[PDB]
Amino acid sequence: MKRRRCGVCEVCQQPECGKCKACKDMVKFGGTGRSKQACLKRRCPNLAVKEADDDEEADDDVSEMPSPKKLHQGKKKKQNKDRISWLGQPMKIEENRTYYQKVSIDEEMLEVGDCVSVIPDDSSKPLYLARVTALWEDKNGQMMFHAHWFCAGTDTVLGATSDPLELFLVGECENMQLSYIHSKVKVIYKAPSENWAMEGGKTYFFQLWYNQEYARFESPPKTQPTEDNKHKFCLSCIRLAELRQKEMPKVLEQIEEVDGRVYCSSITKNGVVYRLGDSVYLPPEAFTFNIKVASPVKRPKKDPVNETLYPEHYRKYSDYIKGSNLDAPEPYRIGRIKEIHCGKKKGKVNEADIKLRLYKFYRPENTHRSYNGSYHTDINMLYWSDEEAVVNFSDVQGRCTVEYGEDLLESIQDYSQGGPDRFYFLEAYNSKTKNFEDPPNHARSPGNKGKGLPKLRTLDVFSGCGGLSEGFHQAGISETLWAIEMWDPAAQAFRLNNPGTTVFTEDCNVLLKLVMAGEVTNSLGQRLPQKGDVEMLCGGPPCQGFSGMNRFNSRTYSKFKNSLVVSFLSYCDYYRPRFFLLENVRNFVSYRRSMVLKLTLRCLVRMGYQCTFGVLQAGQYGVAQTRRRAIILAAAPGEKLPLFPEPLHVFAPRACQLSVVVDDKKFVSNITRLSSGPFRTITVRDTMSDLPEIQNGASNSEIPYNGEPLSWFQRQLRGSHYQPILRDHICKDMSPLVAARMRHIPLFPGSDWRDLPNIQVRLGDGVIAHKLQYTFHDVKNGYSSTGALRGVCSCAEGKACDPESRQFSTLIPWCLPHTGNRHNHWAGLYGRLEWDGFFSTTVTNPEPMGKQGRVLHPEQHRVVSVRECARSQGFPDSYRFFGNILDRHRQVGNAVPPPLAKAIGLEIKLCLLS
DNA sequence: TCCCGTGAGCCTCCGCAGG
DNA sequence: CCTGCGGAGGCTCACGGGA
Ligand SMILES: Nc1ncnc2c1ncn2[C@@H]1O[C@H](CSCC[C@H](N)C(=O)O)[C@@H](O)[C@H]1O
Ligand SMILES: [Zn+2]
Ligand SMILES: [Zn+2]
Ligand SMILES: [Zn+2]
Ligand SMILES: [Zn+2]
Repeated sequence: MKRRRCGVCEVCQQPECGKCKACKDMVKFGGTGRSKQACLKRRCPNLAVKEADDDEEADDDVSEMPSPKKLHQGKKKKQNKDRISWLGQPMKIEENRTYYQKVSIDEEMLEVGDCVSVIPDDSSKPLYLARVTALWEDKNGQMMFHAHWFCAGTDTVLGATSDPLELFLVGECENMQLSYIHSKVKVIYKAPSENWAMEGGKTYFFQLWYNQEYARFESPPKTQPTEDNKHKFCLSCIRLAELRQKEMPKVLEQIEEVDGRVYCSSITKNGVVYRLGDSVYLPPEAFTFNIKVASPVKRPKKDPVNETLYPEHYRKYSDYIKGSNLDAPEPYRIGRIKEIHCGKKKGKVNEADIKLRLYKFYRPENTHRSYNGSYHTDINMLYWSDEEAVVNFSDVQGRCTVEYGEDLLESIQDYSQGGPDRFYFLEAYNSKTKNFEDPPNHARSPGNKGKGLPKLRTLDVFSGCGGLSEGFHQAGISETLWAIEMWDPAAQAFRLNNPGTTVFTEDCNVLLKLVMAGEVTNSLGQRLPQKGDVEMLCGGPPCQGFSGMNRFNSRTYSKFKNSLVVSFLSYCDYYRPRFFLLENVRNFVSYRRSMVLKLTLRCLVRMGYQCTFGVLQAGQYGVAQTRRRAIILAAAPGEKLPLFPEPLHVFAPRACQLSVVVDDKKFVSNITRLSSGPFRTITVRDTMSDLPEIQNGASNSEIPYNGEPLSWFQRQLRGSHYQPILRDHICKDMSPLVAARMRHIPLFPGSDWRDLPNIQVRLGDGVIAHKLQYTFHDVKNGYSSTGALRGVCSCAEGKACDPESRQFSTLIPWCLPHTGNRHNHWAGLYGRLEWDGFFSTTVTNPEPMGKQGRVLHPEQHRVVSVRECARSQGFPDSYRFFGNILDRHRQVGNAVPPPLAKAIGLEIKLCLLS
């Protein structure tokens, strides 16, 4: 695969001279041009594959309504039927109605189980189609039936790409006078073959069930008739029934009655069961803290920045600071349920009025110590208080576990790592004496005195260095036996981290065409994967080939049929894994007006897979980086389609638009934690504060950790086993000019190129970087506060660009103010990360002047080291990379953050323990 | 009436041949 | 060294609807 040049670096930007043997031989310079080489001074050191594409926040507010019910639009054209007679004897007689099985309508016979068409109010709409689930005459002498609605492909995400003859069962059903029926249409159920896995290479039919709100296609439910519903069995009804019984609060144990308030010991809601002494997740507003908090003082008056020293500082119009947790919500409040008591209504217990007497729990950042006092603490560690509060059981977000430190029968770390939602506390807090005594005898569970599953054979395609696999492995559901990675450094790094797996360094296409042609091994004698071998197929196909937003055309769609994603599906089609995971950039879901997404789903469903899609933000799963990825899940017919993970960390609301619009329809994932979460957001401080200080160019690929972990995050990434060596703490050697610039960016949050001094600097190069000169008037931007010009080209005056107007070796890059107006003032370029913020999407090659160019260390005068990047993703420091400093950066930036891959991994685990 | 996004087609120069 | 060539990725400009 052929590499190329970056557009950003100081090398590239330098224009052509005409002094070279090549510059002299160029066609434009009159040369024959047989040379075909660039300027000698324009050989970009950063030369590497820019076979990548950043993703913009293209989605709007999505301030729009959830999808209304499909067939639930009422308005159904009633027909006129002359004669409607029952047939045979009644199946069953109830108190209020009488059920039959057969009915004849205008000489036409129908039966329960038959499928009928119906006519919609609107003429445009395609006929409704449904299954008759019961027949009966009512008290009012009316002859009725119950319809279980189908749903046409075109009504789903699939849209027009659906097979016209395909319908999908849906959770919608209503009652109707038989006379609404138009015709009876035949509908076949295309169930999966006995040998489904092995088949790689004019009637209405259905195979799957469609959840509109979540865009999930799943295998028809297995629920079975009871004694009471045999004569009238409808899946849509039961589904809804079981939903409600789960959704609504009930109660399981009552202790006593008192003062018109029954006291309870055990209540349930939404599938979770709460008992006295259990702990609970609540919203931030559920209760305040009885701790005197002094409202901070209004910031001092800042002396107007010198416009002549900081010309381009005006361009910093008040703007949302990129990588700022000033928007971060607070995490769930936590408390221990002390008492439960419900009200009463109609002489009965009123389950809609359950309240909780709770012991407030302090998060370390909740004490007076504030954040500055919780930097080094376990994110799951709590401080007990005796401060109480009463809460409505309707506000409870979930159960969690909070255990006394010492009380635990294992290691604290063992405990935390043991399962989800596990907190612990060691001391207790006194909001009054602001002291830290230890837990009262009633917080503990009275005890003895003293003080302390088969794995899926996975085939990972476009594996890269194996971020994804790493996360899966962590979840313990996979054993990667084969990996395909066309790029040789990535492939090696993968081998380095997985001695058990066979990495094929080839184009997935030929590798596939090999095993299809009945080949057993590639030219290197590596055993090829055979049907039955692969249980899970995960991959990250690049879509750079056709990453377009406009509509498909003739030969643009051809570029697709030959894409890598289509190869991925040919793998899925051939191997027929139990599971299938495609991960991509967030934009995967809207490329080509979402034909990419629609077409892949269409493919999966064609094969007969259960499948869904969603967008996830990595920050929410334990990483100090903005990273939204699209995700497709698929599951063999016999399986359970997994769900999406539930956010673990609170994260900036702007970085979290997870909803997606396809054909003006709004889809979301099962994700419930919209804003808050169990844990605090991970910061740049949390990420890389323990790292030694390094200079620009630091190439030492082995240095010691001069210090211990200073973060929960770090203790997780460095493990507990003694390891004194710090690998890959190395950053790119930036031009002396660029190094000077980085030195002159302030340290405060919000710093970037716009904060640069317009001064003259003697570099450690001998060359001198000059002042930039403003010799044109900028009609849009006006004047300095002192009437100084702000334009650097004839184009700032509306006139045509003068090429001689360009300026070189200047501290403020001439090109920036030159285009800043039409590009948002390049917010972020030469920008520094901030200790309390987060990485903008980790990049494959750190350029202060690339598009995603906020990449300077918070304090040190340099770009971020390879480790700092590996750290902004989820890589354990143990994880090994391979190649020159550039190769490594690219591998890190390309990879799925293990924390995210793990989160998904665990969701899949739940489908094997089914 | 324009504006935004092209994407077919010309422009560039990377990786490697072979003298 | 050098000479030079394929071929693929980039950048351009005329052209199409989306409203
Ligand atoms: N034609 C091809 N065949 C095999 N691999 C390819 C390929 N084209 C690109 N790739 C590789 O596919 C990878 C996609 S980035 C995905 C990385 C991976 N999911 C992780 O978590 O680490 C890149 O590393 C790229 O080198
Ligand atoms: Zn460059
Ligand atoms: Zn030159
Ligand atoms: Zn029903
Ligand atoms: Zn200009």
